[PDB]
Amino acid sequence: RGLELLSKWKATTGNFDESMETVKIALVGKYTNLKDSYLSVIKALEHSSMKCRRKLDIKWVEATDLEPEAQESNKTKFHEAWNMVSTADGILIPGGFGVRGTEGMVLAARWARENHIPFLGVCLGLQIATIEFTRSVLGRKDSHSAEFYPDIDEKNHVVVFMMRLGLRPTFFQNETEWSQIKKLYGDVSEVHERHRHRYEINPKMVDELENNGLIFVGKDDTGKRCEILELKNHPYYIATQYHPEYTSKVLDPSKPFLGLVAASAGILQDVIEGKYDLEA
Amino acid sequence: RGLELLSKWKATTGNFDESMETVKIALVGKYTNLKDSYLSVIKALEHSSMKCRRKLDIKWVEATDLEPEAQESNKTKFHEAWNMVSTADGILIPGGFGVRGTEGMVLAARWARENHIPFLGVCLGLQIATIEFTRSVLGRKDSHSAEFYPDIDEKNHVVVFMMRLGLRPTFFQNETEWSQIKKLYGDVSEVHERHRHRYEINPKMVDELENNGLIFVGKDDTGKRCEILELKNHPYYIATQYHPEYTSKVLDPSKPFLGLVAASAGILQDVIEGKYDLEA
Repeated sequence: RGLELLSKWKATTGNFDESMETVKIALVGKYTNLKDSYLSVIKALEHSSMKCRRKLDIKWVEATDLEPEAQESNKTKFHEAWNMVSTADGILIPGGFGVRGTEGMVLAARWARENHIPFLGVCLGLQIATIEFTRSVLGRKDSHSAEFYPDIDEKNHVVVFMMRLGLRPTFFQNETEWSQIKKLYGDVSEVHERHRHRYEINPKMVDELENNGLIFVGKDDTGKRCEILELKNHPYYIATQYHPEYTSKVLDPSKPFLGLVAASAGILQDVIEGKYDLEA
Repeated sequence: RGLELLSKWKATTGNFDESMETVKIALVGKYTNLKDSYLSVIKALEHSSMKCRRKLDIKWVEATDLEPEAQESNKTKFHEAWNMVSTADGILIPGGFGVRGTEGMVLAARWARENHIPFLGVCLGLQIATIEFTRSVLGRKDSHSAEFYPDIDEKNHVVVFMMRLGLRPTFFQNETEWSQIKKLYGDVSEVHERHRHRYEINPKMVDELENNGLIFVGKDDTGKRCEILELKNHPYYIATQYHPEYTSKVLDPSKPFLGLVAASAGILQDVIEGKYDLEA
């Protein structure tokens, strides 16, 4: 197992030197200038990009520069932000801190829902995948995070302090054999993942979202908590309430990020079928 | 008047050499590869750009490359099209021929409605400014041009063969003193313009559009026909049912195109106030 780990390291290293073609990903969030604040997300994209043999090019987008208000306030940076979103082969909403970036992150999720761009939402990214699908597929234009507390009736989320932390399981919903993400997990019955959330999607709404096609393909032990979503019949539109970048490893890339790179490369089928494992 | 015409020619010529800064405009339509097919539109943008002292940079966008379907069909050109739309200081829908480009031209009109980008719609561009404002501000997602005849109930337009052609008047609606476009026309009571249309916006709907803020600031002699719209409280969002590029002249630029360049330059107020007339 020592010699095999070296051989597999020489393989992932060779797959970086032997990398012929680029994948461009827009990472859209608060204060992306502070690049160490997203360090795990970058490394999770790197580990997966060496499995796909493709060169990674993260475009850093400040989420607030996408806003319709930014166009009069700071027009130049607003065009740079939108060129990055328009160029990218995939979109990534990375699980930001606090509310500020939300309005632009909605428009980045809309951009990948409508036009078939590959997408991953992490934590606040699932929250914003659900706020957007509510705000555009159900109408409901007033809907917002539970952070906007005094609106009450239109809160898209509910408090669940138990903060939920550490390695907890997540179980696939037993009918979802079509799912792109539960295929990447090798058809295993459950997964185990890290969490950092005080809010979850309001269970009252989840039947409406499931019936409209925002299928919650994974839930917790109780079945009350929204842990994964996949939009039915889109090339790759995933979100996770957990942070999968806290279990990405260089020889075993975290599956939600592997799917984002592989679909951005247009190769997702063949990665699932096994054309890119390190040893035969 | 001979010597004055030469002096005014030396002035507009000097304003091209003395041009310090660029204005970028996306012209979005069918078959923009066939650049002579939009010749008058280009010349109308050139005449106005010399009044603004600013260098013109038309981005040519094939409207069909903006479509959500183009993303799987021909992904590379779809990113080039969206980068142009995202970069531009103004959007222009030029009065295209036939239906093909419509679905992308809707998304270009939406892009300039929501984010405060300057816009001009000419003929089919007013039709698409009204289809978009219907399709996104009123909901009504099934609405379409009268060209999709067998849908009946959701047709956004009505036949009016009288084809309407040649120089006809248009009269401002007597309350619209706020209007950016009727300010560019010098507060004159009426205008005279060229037409080429078989369809007009269905009069049954126009009260709903006026009440929601898509104010039809100009109509015909009867008041039945939709000749101009301006969206209330946007920096510059105009459309014309007429083709104003068929009366643009090098010393007297056509007013709807002067407003598009001047607002793309962020100077619209000062052009209306008179900081750019050729002789004192």
